[PDB]
Amino acid sequence: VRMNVLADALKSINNAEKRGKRQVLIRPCSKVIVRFLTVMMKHGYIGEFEIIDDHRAGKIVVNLTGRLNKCGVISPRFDVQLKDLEKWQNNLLPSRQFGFIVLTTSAGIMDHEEARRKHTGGKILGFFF
Amino acid sequence: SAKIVKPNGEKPDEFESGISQALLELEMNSDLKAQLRELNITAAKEIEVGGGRKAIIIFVPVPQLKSFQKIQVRLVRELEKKFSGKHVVFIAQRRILPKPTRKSRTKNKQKRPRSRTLTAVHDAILEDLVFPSEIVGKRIRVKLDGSRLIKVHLDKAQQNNVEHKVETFSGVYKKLTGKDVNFEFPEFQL
Amino acid sequence: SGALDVLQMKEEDVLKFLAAGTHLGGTNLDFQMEQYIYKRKSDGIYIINLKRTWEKLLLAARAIVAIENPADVSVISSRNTGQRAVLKFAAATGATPIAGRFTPGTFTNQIQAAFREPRLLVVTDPRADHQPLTEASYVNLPTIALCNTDSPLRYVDIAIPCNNKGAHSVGLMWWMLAREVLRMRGTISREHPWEVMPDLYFYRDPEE
Amino acid sequence: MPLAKDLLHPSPEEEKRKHKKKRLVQSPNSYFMDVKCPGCYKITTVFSHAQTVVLCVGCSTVLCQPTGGKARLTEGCSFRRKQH
Amino acid sequence: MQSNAGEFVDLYVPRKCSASNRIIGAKDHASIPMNVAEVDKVTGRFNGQSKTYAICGAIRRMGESDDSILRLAKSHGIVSQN
Amino acid sequence: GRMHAPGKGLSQSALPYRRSVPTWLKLTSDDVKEQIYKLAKKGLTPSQIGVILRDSHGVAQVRFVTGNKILRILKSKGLAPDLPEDLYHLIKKAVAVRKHLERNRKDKDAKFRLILIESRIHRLARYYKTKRVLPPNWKYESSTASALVA
RNA sequence: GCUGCAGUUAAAAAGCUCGUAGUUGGAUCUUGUGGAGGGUUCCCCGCCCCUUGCCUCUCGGCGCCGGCCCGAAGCGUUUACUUUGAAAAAAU
Repeated sequence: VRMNVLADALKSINNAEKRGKRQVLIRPCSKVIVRFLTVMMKHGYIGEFEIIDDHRAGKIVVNLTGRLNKCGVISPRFDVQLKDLEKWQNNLLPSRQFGFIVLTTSAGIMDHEEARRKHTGGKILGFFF
Repeated sequence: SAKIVKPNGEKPDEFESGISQALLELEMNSDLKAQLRELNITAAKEIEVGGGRKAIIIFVPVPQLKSFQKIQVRLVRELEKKFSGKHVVFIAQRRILPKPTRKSRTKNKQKRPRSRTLTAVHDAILEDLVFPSEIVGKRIRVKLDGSRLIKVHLDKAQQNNVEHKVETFSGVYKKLTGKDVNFEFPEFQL
Repeated sequence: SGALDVLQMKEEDVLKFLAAGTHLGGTNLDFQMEQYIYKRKSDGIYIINLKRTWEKLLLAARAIVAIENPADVSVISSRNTGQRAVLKFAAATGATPIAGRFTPGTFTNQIQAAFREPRLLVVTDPRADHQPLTEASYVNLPTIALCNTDSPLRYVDIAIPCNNKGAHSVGLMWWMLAREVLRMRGTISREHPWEVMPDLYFYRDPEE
Repeated sequence: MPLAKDLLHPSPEEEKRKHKKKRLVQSPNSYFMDVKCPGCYKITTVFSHAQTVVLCVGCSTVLCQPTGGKARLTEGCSFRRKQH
Repeated sequence: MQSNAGEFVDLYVPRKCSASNRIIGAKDHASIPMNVAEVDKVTGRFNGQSKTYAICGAIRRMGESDDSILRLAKSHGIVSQN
Repeated sequence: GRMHAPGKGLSQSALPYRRSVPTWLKLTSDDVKEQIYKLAKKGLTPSQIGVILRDSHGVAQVRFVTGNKILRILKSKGLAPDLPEDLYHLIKKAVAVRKHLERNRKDKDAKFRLILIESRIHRLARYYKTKRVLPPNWKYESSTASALVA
C-alpha cells in the first residue's frame, strides 16, 4: 500500500535534510508532486530537480540545501474558507514573518499569501517553513 | 502531377509541389523499387532553424507511416541534394483533441482515445526525429525560473548519423510542439 | 594540484614508498575508507593508491604551514614506532612533541603544570591515541592524522593514508611530511635532493 | 552515505549489479541466444531462462534440461546476445 | 536583520558553515575554522592570502568531515584531480 | 504481502524500456495470430501459450508485436474459455483438498487450509461478477464445484 | 485528549487466524506567443489543433451595401468543494 503519495514523499526529504544529504531519491512521481516541489523551489527552499522517466510511475532526484526545515502533510484534506484561513495559519507556522501553508484551489496550486489575493479558498494539502 | 499527388493541406506551393513530383517519380522508377512503392503523402512544410539552414518536413497518412520509415535515409539523401543543403525528415500526421469537457461541443459521442490525446502525440513525435537511432532514456530537468529542458539519451546504434543532425532537430521540435529539447548519448546501454 | 611538476609526483619518491611498503594496507575497510583504496589483491591485502596519498599529503602540509608562529602545532604519538619519528619532526620544524602516555585533561584543565593549548594536532593512528582526539572537540582544534585502511574517522578533518602497522612505513611518512613544510614555508626548496635522511626518522628498534 | 552521492547519473556498473528493480530504470538481466547445434543447421532462438525443453526437428531434438536458474545445455555450444 | 527604520538589529550575525549549509551556536566547541595557506603554484612557496573554511561540530562528531574538506578543496587547489 | 501467508517477497518480472527490440524478429502481426490459434487447440491456456511462444521463438511478448494480447486474440475467434483460468485454478484445487479430507478426517491442518482457499474463491468472484464476466446469479457451492471440475 | 493524550516494565494489545458491514485506497488523460492590468519571461481577446463547446434556426432589434454579420434559446457526464448573489423577527 501507499494510500497517500504526497505523505510518503515529504518524510523522505525531512529525514534526508537532517542527515545533511543534498541528493535524494523520491518515488513514485505524480504530477501533484511536481507542482508541489515547483512552489518550494521558487521561494528558494530547494534547488533544481530531475525527473527520471520510466514507463511505470517515474522517480525524482532533487538538489537541496540546508535552508529547508520541515515540510509536512495534512491528512485528511480539509476545506478553508478565507476566515478559517487565519486559524490554520497560526497553527502551522512558527512565525507571522515567514513560512507558507500550501493548498489547492480551482485556480490551481499555490501558497496561502497568493490564494488570499485570488480571493478563493480551497482544500489544504500540507505546509512548510 | 505534383499538385494533386498530395491530399488537402497547402495545395498550391511551389517547393512543396516540386518535392512531391520528384518523390513519386523515383518511387515509380526501377532504380529502387524494393524499398519504394507509389503512395501519396498528406502534406509537407519547410521550416528553418537558427543554424543558418532550412529543413523540410514530410507528413504521411499514418497507417502508411510504416513504409516511409523503411527507407528514410537513402530517400532523404537524394532529397538533401535535390533541395541542396537542407535536411529532410519524415514525421506522422497525428490529430490532437480538446478535453471531452468544456470547450468544443460533443454529446460524449466517443471516449476521447488515449491514442489521439495530446500527451501521446508529443511522445510519438519525438520518435520520428531521431528514428534511425531509437531512444534508450529520457530525463528532464526543471530550472529555477520554472522552465524545463528535456534531455534525451539516444542509443549509440547509428550514433554519427544523427549526431550531424543533432542541433537541427531542436529547432524543429520548438516549432512543432512548443517544448525545449536537448540530446546526448551515454556510454552505457542494455 | 596545478603547479608544473614542483607540487606533483616525482619519480624518486615512488621508489621510497614502495621500498617501505606504505602502499600495502590492512585487511579491513570502513565506509569512509574506500575512497583511497583502489582494489584488493589476490591476498587479503588491500592496495592503497599512492596518487591518492600524494595529494592528501600536500593540502595537509599547507595547513601546517599556515600558522604564523610554529611552536604550537602539537604532535602526539604513543605507539613505539612513532616516537623516534615525532621527536625529529618537532626538532626540524617548530612544534611541540608529546611522546608516550598522554595523561588526559591536558587541554581541558586550567590548573595543571603540563597544561598546553595548541591550535592544530597531528596524531599517529586514531585508535591508539583516542584520548587527545576526544579532547580536541572541547577546545576547537582542527585535527590531522595517519589512517590505516580501517581506523575510525571521527574528529579527523583530513587524513593522510599510510600502512602504519610499523616497519619503515611510519618514519618515512613523517619524514616526507617534514620535507614538504620546509619547501613551502622555508627556503630549503631547491627541488634537488634534501640532505636529511629518512633513515633517522625510523624506529630505534632493539639494537645489536 | 558520505553526503557526496550522485543519483543524477548512475554508477558505471555498480548500479548494474543491484536487484533489477532497484536500478534507476528497470531492465531484465535475461537475454536470448541463437543456437545451432551440430547436425541440424538452422538458426534456433532460445531464451536463457527457458523453463522448458527446447526441441530441434532434425536428428537432434533435445537442447535444454529445465533448471530453476539458467537451464542446462545438453551440449555446450553457441551463445549470442543477439543484438539488443 | 533590518527593520523599517533601517536599524540593523541583532547582536551579531553568526557564521554559516560550508559543510552542510547550516549555522553553529556560540558554545559548540567542535566547530572549527581551518586555514589553508595558498602558494604561488609555480615554485611552491607561501603567498599571502589564505583560504579559510568552517565546519560544524555536528557533521564532525559523526565523522563526515574528511569528505567535506576534500570536496571543498577539490574545486580549488591544491587538489584538482584526485 | 501474501493474502494468507505472512511472507513478503519479490520475484516480479521487469520489462525493458524499449518495446521495439530486439529488431531482427521473424514473423509479423498476422503470422503471430495463426501461431497462437494452433496452441489453444492443443489444450493450452493463455499463460502457457505466451510461454511456449516466448521461449523458442523471437517473440518477447505479443503485446510488443501486436495491439492485442493473448486473451484478446483468443476472444476475437470466440475461442476464449468460458470463465477466467484464474478462477478455474482456484476451483480445481479445492476439490482435491476436499478429497484428502474425506480420505483422512483427523487432518485438522488440511481443514484449516481449505478455509483460506475457500475464502479466496469468494473474493475473486466478487471482482468478476461486478465486471459482468460471470452471471450475477452465479454463486460458488460444493455442488457447482463438482460440476465445473467434472 | 477533533485541535491535543496513552498502552515493554508505571492502569493497559483479543491466544491466533479467517471474514461481511464500516473506514481508507497507486499512477495515468495540455504548453508556449502581440494588446490590456503588475514585474523583467510570469498572473481580460485571441492565435498553432482549442479557447467561454455548438448549432438552428425563428420569432420580436442592432448593424453595412434583396444580400449578408453577431447578442438572447437548448447545454457542455453528475457531486462535493470554493467564490458571489437572493433570503432571512425583535431584544441581547
